[PDB]
Amino acid sequence: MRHGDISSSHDTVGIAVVNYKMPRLHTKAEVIENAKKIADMVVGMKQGLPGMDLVVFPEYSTMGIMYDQDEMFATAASIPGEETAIFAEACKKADTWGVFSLTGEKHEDHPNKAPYNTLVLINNKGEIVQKYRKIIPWCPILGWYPGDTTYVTEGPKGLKISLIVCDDGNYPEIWRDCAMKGAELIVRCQGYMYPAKEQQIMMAKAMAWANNTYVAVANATGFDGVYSYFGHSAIIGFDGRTLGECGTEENGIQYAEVSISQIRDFRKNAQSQNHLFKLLHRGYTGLINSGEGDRGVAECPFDFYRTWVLDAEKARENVEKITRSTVGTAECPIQGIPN
Amino acid sequence: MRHGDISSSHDTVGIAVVNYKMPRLHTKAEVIENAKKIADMVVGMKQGLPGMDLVVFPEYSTMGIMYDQDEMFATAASIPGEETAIFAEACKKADTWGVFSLTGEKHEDHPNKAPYNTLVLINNKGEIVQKYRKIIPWCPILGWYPGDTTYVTEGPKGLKISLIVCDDGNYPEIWRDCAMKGAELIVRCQGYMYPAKEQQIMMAKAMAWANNTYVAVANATGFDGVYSYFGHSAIIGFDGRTLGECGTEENGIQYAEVSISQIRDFRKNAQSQNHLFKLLHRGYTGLINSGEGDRGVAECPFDFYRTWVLDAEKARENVEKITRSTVGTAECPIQGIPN
Amino acid sequence: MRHGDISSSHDTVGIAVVNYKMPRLHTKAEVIENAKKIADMVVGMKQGLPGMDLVVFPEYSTMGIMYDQDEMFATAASIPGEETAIFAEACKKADTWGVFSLTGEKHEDHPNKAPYNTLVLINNKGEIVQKYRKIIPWCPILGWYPGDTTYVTEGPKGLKISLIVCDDGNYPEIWRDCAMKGAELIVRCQGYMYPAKEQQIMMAKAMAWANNTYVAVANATGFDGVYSYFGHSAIIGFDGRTLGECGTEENGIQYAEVSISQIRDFRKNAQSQNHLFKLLHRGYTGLINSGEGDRGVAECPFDFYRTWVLDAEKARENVEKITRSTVGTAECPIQGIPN
Amino acid sequence: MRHGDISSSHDTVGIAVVNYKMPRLHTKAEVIENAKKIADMVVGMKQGLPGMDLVVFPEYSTMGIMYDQDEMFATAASIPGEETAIFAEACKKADTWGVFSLTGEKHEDHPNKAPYNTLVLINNKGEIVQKYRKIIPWCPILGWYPGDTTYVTEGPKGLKISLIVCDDGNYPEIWRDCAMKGAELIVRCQGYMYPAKEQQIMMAKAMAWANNTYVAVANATGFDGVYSYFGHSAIIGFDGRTLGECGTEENGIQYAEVSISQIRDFRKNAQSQNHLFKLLHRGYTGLINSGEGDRGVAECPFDFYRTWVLDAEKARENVEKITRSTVGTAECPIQGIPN
Amino acid sequence: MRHGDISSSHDTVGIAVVNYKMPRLHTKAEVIENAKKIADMVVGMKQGLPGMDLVVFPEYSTMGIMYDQDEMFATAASIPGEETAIFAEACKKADTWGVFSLTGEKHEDHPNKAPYNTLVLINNKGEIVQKYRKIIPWCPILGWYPGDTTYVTEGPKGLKISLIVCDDGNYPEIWRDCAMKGAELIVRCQGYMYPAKEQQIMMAKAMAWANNTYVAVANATGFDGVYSYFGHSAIIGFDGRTLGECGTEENGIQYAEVSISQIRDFRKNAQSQNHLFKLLHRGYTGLINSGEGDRGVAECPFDFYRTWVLDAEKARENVEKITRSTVGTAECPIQGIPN
Amino acid sequence: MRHGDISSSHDTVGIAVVNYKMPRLHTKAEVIENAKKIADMVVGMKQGLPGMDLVVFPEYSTMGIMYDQDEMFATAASIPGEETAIFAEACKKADTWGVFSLTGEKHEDHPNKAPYNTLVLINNKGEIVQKYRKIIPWCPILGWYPGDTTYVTEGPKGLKISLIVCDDGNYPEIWRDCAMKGAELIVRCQGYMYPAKEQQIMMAKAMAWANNTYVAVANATGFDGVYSYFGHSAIIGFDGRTLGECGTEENGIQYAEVSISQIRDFRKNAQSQNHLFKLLHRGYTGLINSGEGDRGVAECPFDFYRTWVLDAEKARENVEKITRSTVGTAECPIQGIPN
Ligand SMILES: [Cl-]
Ligand SMILES: [Cl-]
Ligand SMILES: [Cl-]
Ligand SMILES: [Cl-]
Ligand SMILES: [Cl-]
Ligand SMILES: [Cl-]
Repeated sequence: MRHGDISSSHDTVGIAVVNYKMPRLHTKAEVIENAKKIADMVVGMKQGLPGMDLVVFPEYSTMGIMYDQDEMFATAASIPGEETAIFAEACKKADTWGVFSLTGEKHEDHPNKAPYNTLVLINNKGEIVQKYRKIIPWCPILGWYPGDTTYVTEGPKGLKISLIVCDDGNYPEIWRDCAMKGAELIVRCQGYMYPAKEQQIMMAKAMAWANNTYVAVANATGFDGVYSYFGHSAIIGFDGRTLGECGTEENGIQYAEVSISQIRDFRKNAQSQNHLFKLLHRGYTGLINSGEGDRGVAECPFDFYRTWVLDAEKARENVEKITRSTVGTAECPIQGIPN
Repeated sequence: MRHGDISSSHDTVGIAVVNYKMPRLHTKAEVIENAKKIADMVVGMKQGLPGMDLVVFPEYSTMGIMYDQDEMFATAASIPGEETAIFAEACKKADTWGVFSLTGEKHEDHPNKAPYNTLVLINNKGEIVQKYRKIIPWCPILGWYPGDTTYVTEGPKGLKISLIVCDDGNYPEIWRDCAMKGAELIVRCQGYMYPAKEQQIMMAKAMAWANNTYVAVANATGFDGVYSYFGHSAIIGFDGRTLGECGTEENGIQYAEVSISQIRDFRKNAQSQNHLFKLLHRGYTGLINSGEGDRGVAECPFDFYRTWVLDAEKARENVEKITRSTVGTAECPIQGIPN
Repeated sequence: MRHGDISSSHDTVGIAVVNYKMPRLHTKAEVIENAKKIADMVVGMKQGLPGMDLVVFPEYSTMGIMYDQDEMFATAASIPGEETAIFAEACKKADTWGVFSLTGEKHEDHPNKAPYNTLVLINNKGEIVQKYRKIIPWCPILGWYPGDTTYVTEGPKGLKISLIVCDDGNYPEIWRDCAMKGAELIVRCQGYMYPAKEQQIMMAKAMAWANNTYVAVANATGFDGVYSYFGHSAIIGFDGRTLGECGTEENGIQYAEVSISQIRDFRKNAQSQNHLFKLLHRGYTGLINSGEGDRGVAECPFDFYRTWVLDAEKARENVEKITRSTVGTAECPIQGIPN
Repeated sequence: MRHGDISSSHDTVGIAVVNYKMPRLHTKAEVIENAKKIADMVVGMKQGLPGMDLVVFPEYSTMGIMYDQDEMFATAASIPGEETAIFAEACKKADTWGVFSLTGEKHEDHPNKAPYNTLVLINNKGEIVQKYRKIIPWCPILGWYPGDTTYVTEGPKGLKISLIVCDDGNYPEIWRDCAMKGAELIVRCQGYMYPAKEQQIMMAKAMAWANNTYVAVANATGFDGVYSYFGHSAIIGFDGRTLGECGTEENGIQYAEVSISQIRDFRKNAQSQNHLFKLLHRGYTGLINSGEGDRGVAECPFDFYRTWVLDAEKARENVEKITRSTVGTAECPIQGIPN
Repeated sequence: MRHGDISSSHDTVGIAVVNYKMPRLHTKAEVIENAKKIADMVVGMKQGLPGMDLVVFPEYSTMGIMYDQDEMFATAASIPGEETAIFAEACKKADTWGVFSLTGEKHEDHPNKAPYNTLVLINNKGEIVQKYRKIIPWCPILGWYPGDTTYVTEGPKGLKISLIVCDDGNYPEIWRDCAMKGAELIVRCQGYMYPAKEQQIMMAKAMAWANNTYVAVANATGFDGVYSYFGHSAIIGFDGRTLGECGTEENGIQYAEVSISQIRDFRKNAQSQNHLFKLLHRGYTGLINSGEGDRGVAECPFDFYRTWVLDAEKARENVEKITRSTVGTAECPIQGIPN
Repeated sequence: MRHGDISSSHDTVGIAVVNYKMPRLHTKAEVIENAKKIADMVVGMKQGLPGMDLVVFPEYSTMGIMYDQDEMFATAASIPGEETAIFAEACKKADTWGVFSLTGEKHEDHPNKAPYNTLVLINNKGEIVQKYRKIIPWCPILGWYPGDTTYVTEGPKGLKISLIVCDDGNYPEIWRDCAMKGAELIVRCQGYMYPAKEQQIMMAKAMAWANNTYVAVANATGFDGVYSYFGHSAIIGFDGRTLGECGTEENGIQYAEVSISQIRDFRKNAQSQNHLFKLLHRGYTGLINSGEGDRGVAECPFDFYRTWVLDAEKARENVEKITRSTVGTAECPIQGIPN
């Protein structure tokens, strides 16, 4: 967990995040060509950053956003596929792992159902070792099919990695779920448009802190005809302190080294702010001192989570009373979203 | 949700938070005397802040921290009790609601079990309308008995309020639980010692954002013989933007007006960042466009929460593999905490 | 007054400001083509921002700055004219109001006198409902003819709007004049070049505060051969708090919702910082308590304003004693500016 | 205009501002005693700050706020008087000028009318050379009689000084009036209570910028039984850049040197941001280039100021339509303020 | 190098810095009593911070500043002495090392020569293991005798420590000298008065960065009759990033853990920003590629340092041409300083 | 030392720094063409900035970085040469001095040895008046030959100027050396790639402060195939306060006026923070008061500098014990760098 150098050591994983300029594309050939610009960018960056072990690109960075449904279906990728092969070759040539975005990934029932929004982790041998499909799409505007699972994978030098996408990160539950599965780095790939700039920068830091985990964020830049993307790609320590952060600049890069031993030492030895530990041993000093065992309490005291797990439909109904009953609102109508 | 004025309107609740100087006390009489200084402070503040409807004091602000176990047991309060009556009279005289700290509140099995760490909400008639016992004590150092329940209560002008204490706030689950029960303001009362200053200031904003809720934080100041407390009491909008924030100054005050209609309008009409709504309707545009109903998906996709609710002991065991097996660590031993 | 979402409600006006890349143009045809890129940008933005009711572009965003006098005269627009018609069609198609820049607008005595520097407000039916000519040109460098009047117009959902241009905003008098005419949003369109970046960002916030008014600022970006423009387009609450702010990025966008009811409630019910009210009822508590009526004092106690209104030439003479007597200075001479 | 050193030169005036802890006093004797603590503080500060030429104390720093009307009348000062003599002796002994607060200053019709809220500038010979009575009292809460005039006085080393008080500074008109009378330093003495902290810090900088003038602010600290005061005393350059700023600390001090030659050079030679000059020569390049003289335009184009000067009652009536008709509001009633 | 927790591990040294309130003292007995308040504070802090291995107090924190020469001579300490014994006992009882200030330390020719300004490092057995006398006193105002040597000592867990005092830190040479002697933590103890607040906070970070070293700063707070002290005690990583920082609050505390292995790994493996290494191997890639050996260049290319070492009097003469010839200046005269 | 205006006076030097977009070039013709774009940019900027006396471009701004050794050798410049003549003509036409980058400058033994990395200062007559070759190349990645000398030259209006390059600035020694030779402005030209953004911005301010000197920094922007450059070109006062700073934007410009008389007044009259003076008169008040002369002490008390000057090889050996023995590290190997 240290920032400023271009090197990395046997204890540290050199992570680069890219403020990749959002493409405005329409055909399969254009996608392939942009895939190759990414590949070239990986190989070039490696020459300047000899310590780079992991390079991260934004959500949508391969296809752009395919606003047109037909173009969406026509460019949807197979995984593995030609785009992933282009990326795999760059990771091999540059001896780095990478995180890349396929939007869309063909549904099992393509073209009858919406594609997924997917990330892949590719290792330095070129193999796909995690495939993550976005669990919470950025509705209403965006129409991908929801995924249903998080993953943790052994990454470079053994660092445990989970991937999440953009809007997923707004929900503390997903970062918790990944850290509780043992993630040591959560990578959040986004195509995060203005308005919500200061709140997203803050949310990555607050989630790093709350879950005692390293966080890397790669966010898109530029204007694509519809949205403008605010950059601020960043790498954050497990103590919630920023390592380095880009500004809004197109094809900005940040680079930091995260220590494997530091996060393991901390998760073993921290006490007051060992949040993963504390959550499942509540009140331990109190119970010891009251003669009731030395484990604290583990039981979940939060009715919302008890209800959500037992009766998802009742949790939904409860939220609808606080918010609204239909996915759309007549005060700000959107075509194909009912109100 | 607006800051700068000392007034309040029929739509807005005037909230004051107090950077109360941490007391260093030892006897019941000293506690009573300090209770009366708080009462006087409420009545004085009301003369300068005619819009104040809710005043908030820090965790420990009535007793200080009773580091000595015997003094702890000897000063533990009854609720209702003499301290609460002193506070109630101030709220009546000043025509304000208030939030006050009793640390400890006698256990049902006093003095055989550790006291609770408790907050009360008192209305402007002087009645106790919520009593909250801290669910996650700041172990290892602090030895209160854990509570087990959150609450939502109708507050001034109908604003829905939940109370949480200090270390509770480090855990996104509790803010979620309160907002999902319908809280519109979460009040976090703390005696938050250095070191973790910048991370706690940030966590309140990030939780306001993530849960679309107003947040008020009152934190202690000064040095009490053991800890120094960093202040930065604050009131935050439901959009994650700070309304006003104190510095580290002793007996600093901040004051802001929060709109009842604004938060209700937003929870009804917001779309992209209606996080309470979205969490329980995932992928709605995707499913509509794939011919699968117009509700999105509600089911909980996060294994950690499924496990925690079904098998708390397995969740505990899983965390212990990532962290450590005993509540204490031999690398930083603490008396009465095993390792 | 809330930030983060892409929606708007019946109470809120969705405002988008654009960090539009400064064009470098020379002919009428080039102007028309760039007018059409703006039009396309409006229509695209609306697809991503369903709540947008008002879109704002920078000063000079249609023509760029015409540094060459002949090109200036040759591209000067008629209002209404072909450029305004292009904009009007976009506002209709996207169902939004907009603010656009014509620099220059032909003088009544074109081409014998310098053109105006003008803004138009176009409604969602495509009609021009306010035309504002810049009252204080950015002399010495820029050579437009000065306008002489501010305006207030009913805007989207009834929000009252006034327009001002760049250098105008450096003068607190103009923001006051607009707010005192009843403006609820002042829109400041600028092509604000480096150096003065931090002072202009601050001045918009301080004027929002001082005049209890919403402010939107759209500022240009990029380098145009002469100047570099620093962006930081922003939307600010009437309490002086930023809603959202761009960085320096080309074609950045910010978006925020401003509440109609919130600003009306405040102007009716605020007391200590009701600055519009207070300025014309000075010392009201003092006079009441001294037996002298319950209105305070309204009379203007400031000699400068009394003099400026009665004897503009004497005010000028007075300033020249404090500054200098000629428009130019021999220590930094500029061609055609005498010293 | 330079910060960091404790020295001053023949070109620079050494200014110290004091975050003076707000007193809580009740009798004339207590006032006298606190006057003497201020005097001692001046003399001590001079030993550490050999360059100090001007020392500034907050509004209310001599009496505190006399919330009780009888105590108000009983402690009201004569000017000159015993309190001023105590201050005068310190300025002589320390060879410094100073700015001190008398709240109240007996009305000409004492005790039949409310006292003024007054500042004095005392020179290094001990003579009172400016007496300023607050033009805009902080109504509703505070009940002083309004003054009606600003002043400019020759200060240390010839630096021209004007004094203003707290709430006055919220109104850009007063800073303009002072600068247009030739002020080179405006001193703002305040007892500025929370809430409005960030807006007041910003307003001093924005007024320094807008009026091309040095600004010094001394603000009170601590809690006085009613209000908490937020400090942040500061000295600001004429270019709007902070020289140095205190935090919220009790009896904090800041010290900076302001250059006499720098501000005179600037007011003579600045061009684009010579705001005092520009306001009264609008459109000069435009008129020259349109064949209409080389002076620009001086006439006041702002209807609000024309109306306020000609018909103060009509300006009042106009504001009341935008705000409210009575000084008080029934939604937040205050005793003795009608609604 | 991680912040937020109260623990420490076998790899990390728990450092606490104290914003100690500046005493205003006059006799030996008062000094002894304040020495005992420090001792009590160490022991109390240890109960809240079980990981604390090193506690740091500000310059002057034991005596205050003895402005009166006779009181200076009368309270000057012997080292070892009664004050050091009081501190030693606290370090033993709390099992911590500490850094304490003796101002003055009797000169070898006491009372015929000015005392030193001295820091001691005391280990957890109570032994004094480093004594540092300030090399660059804060002239003109302060009159201590200059020391002439820096030191590096093995500290807790083997972390190498050097001590420096206040004004010393303004000079990059001293931090370099300590790091080049092998220091891994430089501790800067200060009684750093306003004005220069933002520049000193920045200088500690910039020196941490430039010398690849951990830095801890303890600075005094409050007002002592002469000066006000601005706090902002801090602990900084070797990468220049702040771990934690106090505000201006009296008796504020910060606490952070610095890793022994992290700084050793970095000094061994960093490349682009291994500044200690690079300075003495300049141009290594260039020389290798030009066929001239693989060591780069070590020779000192800076004439100032060559001159200062060879001919200190010529270096002095050279500086006097750029600045002034006498220690005092007639434009700001100070008694006993000639001009 | 003042910011905001586009003018300059007989006392002030108008400095512009350029966030020049890093070129990606391969041949001599491409270099010449880009040289001409710089020339055009100088002439255009002058039309908008009539006060500009000095314009500064980043390191590498003429050639880009020539990553390929053959292209490096093929484009290496002669000085004077065709590129310098292109720049000289622009400085004449625009009546400005300028700072330009030649990377590489042919070695005396070209093409047998690596080129230098060089800056030139060109006056407003077009003459080269300083040529500086980088003393500390950014090894390992970059392979220029090291220079060995700093220079001070009379600049516009007599302001004394020294030039330094990028990585040089990480070493406080070089800024000291220049200021001690009499530099009043140090110009740092960089092609400073991410990661180290916040540390470099801070280092320029801290060096301005520590050496009582004006600083101008021009840094590159964009992505060049290998690195991304972070901009933040800036001009800083001698008191360490930023005048103006760019963001990350491509071809951003900042402009500020630095006063000749202000820095001379300060270096003559400052006392507590006259760091150039103090370093060579240590302990002056102490010695005077101890009867030992009125000059303080000049001798160098820092063993590292004594050793480095006397025995560079021993200084090297000493550093290698703290860091490592070879220029390369096997944990992060780089081709042609041994380990
Ligand atoms: Cl999505
Ligand atoms: Cl607790
Ligand atoms: Cl203009
Ligand atoms: Cl008042
Ligand atoms: Cl000293
Ligand atoms: Cl280099």
